[PDB]
Amino acid sequence: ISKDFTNLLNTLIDGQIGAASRQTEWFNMSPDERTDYIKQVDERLQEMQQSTLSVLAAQHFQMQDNPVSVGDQLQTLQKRRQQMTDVPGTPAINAYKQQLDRDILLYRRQQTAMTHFDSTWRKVLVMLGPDDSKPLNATTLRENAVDKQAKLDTEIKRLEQQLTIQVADSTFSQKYVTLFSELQAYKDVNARYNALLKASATEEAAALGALTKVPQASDDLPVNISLLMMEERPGYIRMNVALVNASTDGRFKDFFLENGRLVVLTDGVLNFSFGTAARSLAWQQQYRLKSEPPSFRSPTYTPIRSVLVKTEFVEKYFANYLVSESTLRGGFKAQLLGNGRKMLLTSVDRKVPNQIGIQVSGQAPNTTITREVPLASALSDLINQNADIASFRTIGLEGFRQSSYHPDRDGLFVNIHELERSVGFAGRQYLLEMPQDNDYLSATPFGVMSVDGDKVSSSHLSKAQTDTLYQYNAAFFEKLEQLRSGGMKASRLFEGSIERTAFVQQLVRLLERNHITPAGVLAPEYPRDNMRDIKGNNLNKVLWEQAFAASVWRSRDNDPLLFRLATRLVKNPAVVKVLQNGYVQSDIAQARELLAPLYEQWRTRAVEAETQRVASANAAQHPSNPKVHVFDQAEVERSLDDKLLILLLTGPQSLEGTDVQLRPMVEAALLSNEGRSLRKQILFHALRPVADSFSKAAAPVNPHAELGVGKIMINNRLNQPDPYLILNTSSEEQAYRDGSYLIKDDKYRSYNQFRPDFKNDATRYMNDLDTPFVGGISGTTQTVSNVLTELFGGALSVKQYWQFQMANAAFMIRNGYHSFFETFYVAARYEPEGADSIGKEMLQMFDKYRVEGSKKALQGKLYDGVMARVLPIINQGLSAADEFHPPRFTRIGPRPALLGQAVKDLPRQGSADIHQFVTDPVLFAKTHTVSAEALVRSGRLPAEGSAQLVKVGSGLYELEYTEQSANDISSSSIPAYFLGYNGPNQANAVPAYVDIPKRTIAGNFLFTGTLSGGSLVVTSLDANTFRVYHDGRVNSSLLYDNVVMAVDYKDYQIAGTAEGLAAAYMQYVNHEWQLVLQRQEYQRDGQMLRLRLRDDEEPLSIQVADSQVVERNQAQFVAYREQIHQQLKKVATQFEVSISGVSDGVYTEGEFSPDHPAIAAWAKLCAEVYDRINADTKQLVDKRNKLYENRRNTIRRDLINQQIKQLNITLEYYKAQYDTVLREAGFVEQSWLWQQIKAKNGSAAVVRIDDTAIQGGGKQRTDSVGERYAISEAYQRGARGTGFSDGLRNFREIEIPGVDDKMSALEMKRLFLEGKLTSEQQGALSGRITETSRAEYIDKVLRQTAVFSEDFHDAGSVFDRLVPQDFYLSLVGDRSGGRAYPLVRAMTVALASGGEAGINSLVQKLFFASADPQAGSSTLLRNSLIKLHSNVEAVQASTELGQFGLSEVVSRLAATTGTSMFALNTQNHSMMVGSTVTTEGRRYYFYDPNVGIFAFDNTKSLSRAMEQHLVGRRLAVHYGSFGSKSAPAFNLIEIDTGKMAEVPVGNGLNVADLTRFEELSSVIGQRRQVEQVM
Repeated sequence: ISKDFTNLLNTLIDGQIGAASRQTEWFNMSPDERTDYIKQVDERLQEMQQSTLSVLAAQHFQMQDNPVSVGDQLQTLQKRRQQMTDVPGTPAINAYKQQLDRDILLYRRQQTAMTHFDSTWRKVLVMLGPDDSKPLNATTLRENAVDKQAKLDTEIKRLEQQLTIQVADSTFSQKYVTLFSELQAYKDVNARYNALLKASATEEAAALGALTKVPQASDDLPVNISLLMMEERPGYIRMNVALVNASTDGRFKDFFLENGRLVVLTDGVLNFSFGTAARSLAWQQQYRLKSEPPSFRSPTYTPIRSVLVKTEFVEKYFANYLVSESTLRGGFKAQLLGNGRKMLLTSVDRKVPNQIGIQVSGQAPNTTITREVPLASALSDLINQNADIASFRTIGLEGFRQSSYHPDRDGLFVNIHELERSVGFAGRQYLLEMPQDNDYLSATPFGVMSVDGDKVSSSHLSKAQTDTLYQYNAAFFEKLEQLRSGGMKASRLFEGSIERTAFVQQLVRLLERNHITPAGVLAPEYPRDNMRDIKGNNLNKVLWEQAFAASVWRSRDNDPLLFRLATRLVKNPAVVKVLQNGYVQSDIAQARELLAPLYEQWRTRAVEAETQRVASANAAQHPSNPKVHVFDQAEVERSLDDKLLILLLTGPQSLEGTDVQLRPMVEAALLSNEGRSLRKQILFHALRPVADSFSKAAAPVNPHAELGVGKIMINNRLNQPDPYLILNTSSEEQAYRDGSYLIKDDKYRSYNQFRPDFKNDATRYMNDLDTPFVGGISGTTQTVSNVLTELFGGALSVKQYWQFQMANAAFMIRNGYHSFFETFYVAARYEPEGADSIGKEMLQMFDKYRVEGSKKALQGKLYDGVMARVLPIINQGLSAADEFHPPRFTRIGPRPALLGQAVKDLPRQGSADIHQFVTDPVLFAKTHTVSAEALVRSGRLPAEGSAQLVKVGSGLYELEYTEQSANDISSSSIPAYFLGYNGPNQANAVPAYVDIPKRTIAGNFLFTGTLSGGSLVVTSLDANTFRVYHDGRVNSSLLYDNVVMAVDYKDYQIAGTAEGLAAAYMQYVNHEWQLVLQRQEYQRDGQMLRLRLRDDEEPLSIQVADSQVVERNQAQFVAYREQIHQQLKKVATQFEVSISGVSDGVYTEGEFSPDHPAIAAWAKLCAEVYDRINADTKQLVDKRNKLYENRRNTIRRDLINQQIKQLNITLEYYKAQYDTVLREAGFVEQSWLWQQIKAKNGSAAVVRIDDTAIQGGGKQRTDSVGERYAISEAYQRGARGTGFSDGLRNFREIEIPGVDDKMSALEMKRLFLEGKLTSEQQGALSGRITETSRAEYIDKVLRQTAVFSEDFHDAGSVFDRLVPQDFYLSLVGDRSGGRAYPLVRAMTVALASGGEAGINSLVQKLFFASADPQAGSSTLLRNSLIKLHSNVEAVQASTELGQFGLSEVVSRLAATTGTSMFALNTQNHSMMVGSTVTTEGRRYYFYDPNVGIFAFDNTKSLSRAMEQHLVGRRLAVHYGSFGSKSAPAFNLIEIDTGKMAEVPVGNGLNVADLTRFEELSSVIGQRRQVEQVM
């Protein structure tokens, strides 16, 4: 809370960053992350105070010998409290008191219950016994039976009744405990009495014993009283059941709420448990009680499902099980449920009482044979009867979803959240400081951490050490507690104080000692390449290396080599040495589980050997010793593990004898994924001792000059074991005993023993490359790779070598033994000499990148540099469908691959609410937002198809077109008629239309793409059919004739704005079509966007067919045009522009045009009044750029950042106030022009039936075939009768004249744009085009994105950003080639207006929009790059210069002055090229949308790069450039960034607006927040 504490944290943060070397756990944060970090700092400091210093207080106190006794627990605790009621208040003290108090309450309750139980037992024995005239004996008890059994029953009934009434009591109470104890005593004594009556003469004495044996020793409780102590509220126990994982897909056992009922996901679960631990293991050891065995806590670690359940149910079946005392139980008990079902109870733990394996089973419902089967539904219903429906909960569920989100990764931890989720967790143990040694050291409350190069240990604290540690740490924490509240005034840590500096010097080492550092706790969603992991390695490189290791590990590709290796290797005697390794014994333990039936059969053999041991010991002559007359556990266990090892190395073919009968089972096991992974993870461990056993000397075959010739500088480690990462992984509780201990060697210890030696040259080299570091250059990999020719017994092919060597590198990364680099370096040093060897290059490439990394962030360039050289050697034999490809490195975290195995088989499902929508479409449309986006990003929708909804959010559904039949109603789909989307260009003469029956039978709905600046017009074509037109012009309803229904822009326009958005569709209802309009908007909702129904007006409105609609609109349009001319006259007067002579020129002649003389006065007036504000705002635009240039380059972001916000607010006022006016003036002018053209020349001049009568704004515009095709496949103009869909569905059977499979994609695109073929032929040719196109894009570009990065690098580039291969503007058609033409037009605005920061922001936007393809922003972006394919405003921003050879283009750039940009718009594709010259010299840029954007300092370098790229690798021929193969010719188009920036892309966004440093939800927020608010 205190500002002073916040300033202190900011001070040490900034200072600790400034002190950083490379490789540090601090890094610079976002100014939002800053706050999340500080929040977690404060929270975890409070956790320390309550949960470790408090327990230390409980040992500085209690040092004096109070009365202590294991029996007088209550009294011991009571006096420990009265010892300390005098102690001053302090959070560690308060937490200690409160813990001791709650334990006092529990022990008091238990002691009360046990007392009243015993008194009741004695009372009932007196009641059942004879009068004092006789001794208590079985005879008199038998004589009493007929009366006093009924008396016992009567009392039991009375007690049960009274207790059931008392269960209405709101909390545990003396009466409740009393009655419960009485009931248990009566029940148990009744049972024992009846057993005595049933006891035989031989049992009678034992049953009388069991009656006289009162549990008065109190050595264990009555079971039901233990359950009483487990009750969470009187009459209820908390049940829980623990998941393997949250089972969203059914892979795991689960128990979850579904429709208010609780539901077990599977028919029985081994993982139930009851109750909850009374205290943490820390307190458990502080009381020095027995801790609960770890087999309760070990088996799972993910969120847990729990509810309160009625104690009677628990005590009926499960008290038979739940006793902690060793009552005889087998593996199982089967319990008859009253419905005739079984419940099976399973001894899933042989020691712990309160965790249970449970199964319900019974006669299979509705079956021909009475087989009993398990029944999850029966268990669910029985629980729902016995459960409370209230206070079901899942423990930690939000914590999981806010830190892991899902089962995150197949590799080691990266931050403490992933550590704490991992299987190694048990409980968060903070360490604290023991500073009274000469230098500071780390201690637990129980012990100080002894550390050694080999070993880490604790010596338990003697009293003087506890007094030191407590008094010091408490003195520090008291200061911290003061600073949060009394501030600097209280704490006296004034800015000049030496005490302040000492204090900070202590806090910083506290925050390092515990990994509360930023790299420890932030765990972001998408990792900026700045961020660093818990060891200070670069975060993104670690994530990528983990995803690489996983992908290599999962492929089935290398297995024929590795298992050949294993089959040979197993014959060496040294392999036995592998088994006594400590780490191998982690995982062969899992093999004992996987092969359990065989392993059991083996052990049943092995236990025979004991009999031969004892026999041999007796056969020895006159044995003076039981020489081996013993069961040697270690002998059998060794022999068994050795057998399991051999059966894992050599295949199941090794099975022999009777076990061949089980061999089909073993074969089925070992080929599982879990089988293969274990079967090789034991192999690589087995490899090391064998390699060592040859002792062949080191002899690398490739020399390297930079790092010492002839040797390697292996290992390169400093041993500096981290104590926190050790103790926060499960050591044995022997550490917790308050006794000195040596900690286990878990596998992670290999991850935690080592730290880089900054003095060594190899470290200096690696720190120049800035690889991750883990344990240095792998001398192990040297020792292995030196002898491969002897392990395999012959030379490897470079293919076989690189296969083995990549699998080994994956094994090393997977187990956390080394980095990628730490292995591949020695591989490249050891790669065999040979015609295809590649290590020489790889070394030179490392050196080349070293001399860079000392200066620049390599951002993964190294990994691509390696994979470019390895992959074509690995994949050398394979088909393109079967090649291996690793995940691809990116600025965002590593994304999945796009080729080969990773895709092979590795649509949205839709929701049945479609039937509700069908049932009441009006109510549905009133209550849910129906969006249409997928009806925009599909072109060429059929005339007839299946329509379905998909749910996306709360009341939010999307339509999709689909091919699935409605006769699978599970498709959630119905017959409907679609209408294609028409384009946004106001020059369009050819609207989209389709014809549908009056009195339809075939289908009852019609859908269209989202309306944004267009009209839906319904007209009556004849007696029986409507023609429905989607026209892309505003106000189009005025232009057609015989209009019977229409929705124009004005009907859904937000008044006083350019903004509008609406879904429109048609429905056949009450025997007539109804035009249904659902007005929408985009709205901001917590740094995201969503659609919603518009709430400021009726979201739905409806027209039946009408006649007067034309007149009704026309009057409105005339008035509105007059009114907007008033608006513009006003504003122009406000800026002093002369309106004289501005009026409509009488339309005399000619086609539609912008800047036609008739409107020229209005257009000029707009253009000028716009200039009067555009020049004005530019003065702030420059200032804003100056600001962003200082924001990127300074520490104190939040100082100046708000100024950005205020300048934005200022500008957006001007936009909101005047852009709307100018836009509306343009629209009303284009509309009046088109109306004049109709009025003079008739509708046939203003609507055309098809586009084949080629004409436009000029007689030809020489648009590339690529562009004119993409336009022809992202808008519908003309109808699409079924023939086109039939051709598309049959396109592999159909044949087309003058086409063959070896035509280029270009020559097909051309012939398709000839339009001469039938619709069935055009459908087939379209399909053939898309198939050929993506086959070529795969073969030419995705498979070679690696080498281009390196060509641009060593041609000399000075900045680069790869762009996502994956971002597509349409899921259908040619995905590859359609995005190029809009993207270059956006990018050139970005670059001209914001330089390298613009390019960064835009590529970030593309990345997010490809990672989350269905988030609101990624939809809006896709819907806003479309509408740049043919927007005539973009043609206003163009000038098609001639063809040029590349050299001339370069010379032209050299000739340019000031910023200038050019597209190349090659015949089938569009690179971009251009220059900026403002400062930092002249930088020349090049951009290929299939690869990335690159920059250069000099035109010589630029041409040297661009030639290599376009001709050196022949891509100019794949892009179909003009003229000769050598010296290709390109068009070029001198884009005017002054005008291109301002083209409308719908929803009121200028392209600049999508092209900006903020997120779209920011800009839209600012608009709503300054327009509608204020």
